Amino acid sequence: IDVLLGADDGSLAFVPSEFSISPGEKIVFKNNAGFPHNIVFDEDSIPSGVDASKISMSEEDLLNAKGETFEVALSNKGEYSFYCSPHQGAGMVGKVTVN
Ligand SMILES: [Cu+]
Repeated sequence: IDVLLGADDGSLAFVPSEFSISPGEKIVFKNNAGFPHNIVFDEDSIPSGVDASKISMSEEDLLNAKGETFEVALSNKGEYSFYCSPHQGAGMVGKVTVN
């Protein structure tokens, strides 16, 4: 699944922001508008036992040019909440369910 970082009207949103995937499916997060952006999984809001660091950018890491990507595959089933650290309070958050 492809996810835009920033909407095409400049909105600080993941597009889509809520979605479901299967195990091992890749998510390609693509810098689109309003960057810098990153993608950080919430360590307290992912499936027990998952290492947030294996699936996240650090908070200090950034994608800061248009078209740059962050790719991640998820395997463990369950709900994963994530956010863009510099834009979180603006509402740039999401949740992916692996089912
Ligand atoms: Cu962002």
